[PDB]
This record gives sequence, structure tokens and C-alpha cells, in this order.
Amino acid sequence: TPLVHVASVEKGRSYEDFQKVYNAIALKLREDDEYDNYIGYGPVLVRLAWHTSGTWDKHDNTGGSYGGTYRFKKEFNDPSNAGLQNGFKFLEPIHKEFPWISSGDLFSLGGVTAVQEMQGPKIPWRCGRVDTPEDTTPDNGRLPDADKDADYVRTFFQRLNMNDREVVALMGAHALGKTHLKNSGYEGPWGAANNVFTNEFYLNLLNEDWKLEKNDANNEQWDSKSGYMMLPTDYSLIQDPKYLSIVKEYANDQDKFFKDFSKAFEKLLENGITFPKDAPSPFIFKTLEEQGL
Ligand code: HEM
Ligand SMILES: c1ccc2[nH]cnc2c1
Repeated sequence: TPLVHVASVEKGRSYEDFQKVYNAIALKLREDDEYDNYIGYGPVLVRLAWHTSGTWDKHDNTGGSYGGTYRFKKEFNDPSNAGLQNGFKFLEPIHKEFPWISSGDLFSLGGVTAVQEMQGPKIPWRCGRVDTPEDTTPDNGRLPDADKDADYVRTFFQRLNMNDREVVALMGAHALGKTHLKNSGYEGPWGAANNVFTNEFYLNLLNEDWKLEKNDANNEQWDSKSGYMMLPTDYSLIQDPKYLSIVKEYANDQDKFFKDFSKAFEKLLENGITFPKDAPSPFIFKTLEEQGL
């Protein structure tokens, strides 16, 4: 038996309870849209959601979104998480408005809000994460390096229980935002539409003219004449025949991308968690436009 994480609903709360939390985030998303040269807080929040979950090991159920351990120094100060304090501070007033929601739920909810609010697919989400103690925090080094080839990525994602179709779809999240030299040692966007969820990641991947270069931190990255970039790990998605066909697939069909990403992001956010048979069914929240706001 590995360790068991049982989802316990916050006492007496429900969908229209968490629906209110969704609203505060999507609203704040519209208020501070000047963030990072008017990209907004959308992208950093989905990167934050991915990083609290991507620490998971399917072997012994350590790490993962359940415990909310990012709030702890060690995970917070992980070089792999540099720049995410930007998403933490954004979610902080929202945590004081609803101090009854667990960190784990807040971190995952914010990523879900962000994807739906940037016109992406719907992501069904579940509550029940409970805060665990400091020494539950995973050791640094569990998140992936950007400087590697196709089969590093493949092995790596096996620890997260993800197959080829799932890793190609998750990576489509890289249509969003940009890399920041002081954060990761990489600079530039992957695309033009920075804060709307589309299939541009695969398009650019297959359509631009790419060159291998060193950036100002002296690391290698792929650059296009258009002013975009790709990480070595991104560019391997077309160096590999199995990844390649799934990429071509997502560049032809953005509806398939949306469904595959939805399933893969949900799984990602829930890995390691056991839900009781009497747990409330997954919530599908309405967008701010679906509620006339
Ligand atoms: C091979 C795996 C991955 C690697 C190596 C990787 C690496 C990176 C790096 C280096 C950045 C730049 C951060 C910065 O400079 O500030 C970044 C940004 C981002 N990544 Fe990933 N990533 C990976 C997979 C994913 C996944 C699975 C997701 C979500 C599903 C994701 C979502 C993002 C987002 C949204 C950003 C934008 C952050 C922002 O705009 O501030 N990435 N990624
Ligand atoms: C958002 C803001 C502050 C927090 N403290 C612990 N978890 C948090 C989430």
C-alpha cells in the first residue's frame, strides 16, 4: 500500500460555495490585467497549478496537489518555481476573503479558473484537499528540466502516470505566457496570443522557421524569425515520431486538443487523491460570461 490521501470536503460547503471562489479569481483576473506587460495573471496561475501537482510520484504518493505544501518555504524557494510568487501573492487576498478553503484547493482552482477564463476548454474540478504539515513537503528536484530531449520527457512523465497523448496535450498550455530570463534562464514567448487558450503551440511548432541559439543566459533555445521561441524540451515534440503525429493531430483539430487537455489537466490536478463514493460529483463552474458578469 502507498500512502492514502482522502478528500475531505471543507465543512458544510458546496458547488455554489466554490462557485463564489471561482468568481473572485476571474474578477481579479480582469482587474489586474496589467500584469507582466498586459499578459495578465492567467498564465502564471496555470503554471502554479501544474507545479503544485507535478511534484507527484506515483510510486509512493508523495508530493502532488493534495497537501498544499507550496505554502512552505522549501517548495516555495525551489529554483524550479521561480516567478510563481507572483501567483501566490495574487491568490492571497482571495485566501483572506475565503479563509475556509484549503491551499491545495485554492492553487488548483486558480489554474482551472485561468484556463476557462482565457476561453479554454472546461475543466471539471473536485474539492477535498487538506493541508498537511511542513515535513510533508517534497524535496526539490521533482519538476522537469528544459534542456533535454524527447525521451527524458517521456521517462519523466511516467512518474506522473502520463502517456504520449497526455504529455503532448498538457504542453499545449505553452501557448500561454512567456519565459522570463531571470526566472528560468530562457526568454521569449511561444506565441502571439499570450492570454487566450488556443492550439497555437502546435501550429507555431510546425510552421515557423526555427534556429538553435544561445540566449543571454548562455542556454540553448529554438528561435523563430517571428520572435517566438521553443525550449529544447518543446522542440523535441517534433524530433520524436510518436510525439510528432500527436502534434500534427492537435494542429489540425483544436476541438480534440480541448477535450484531451481537459481530461489531462483534471487527472494532473487529482493524482494521488482518493475520493469516497459519497463525495460530491465534480464541479463544472460557469464562466463569467455564462453568468452575465
Ligand atoms: C517538459 C515539461 C515542461 C517544462 C520543462 C516547462 C518549462 C517551463 C519554463 C522554463 C517556463 C518558463 C518560466 C519562466 O521563465 O518564468 C514555463 C512556462 C510555463 N509553463 Fe511550462 N514546462 C513544462 C510543462 C508544462 C506544463 C505541463 C504546463 C501546464 C500544463 C506548463 C505550463 C506553463 C505555463 C502556463 C507557463 C507560463 C508561465 C508564465 O507565463 O509566467 N508547462 N514552462
Ligand atoms: C493563497 C494565499 C495565502 C496562503 N497561505 C497558505 N495558502 C495560501 C494560498
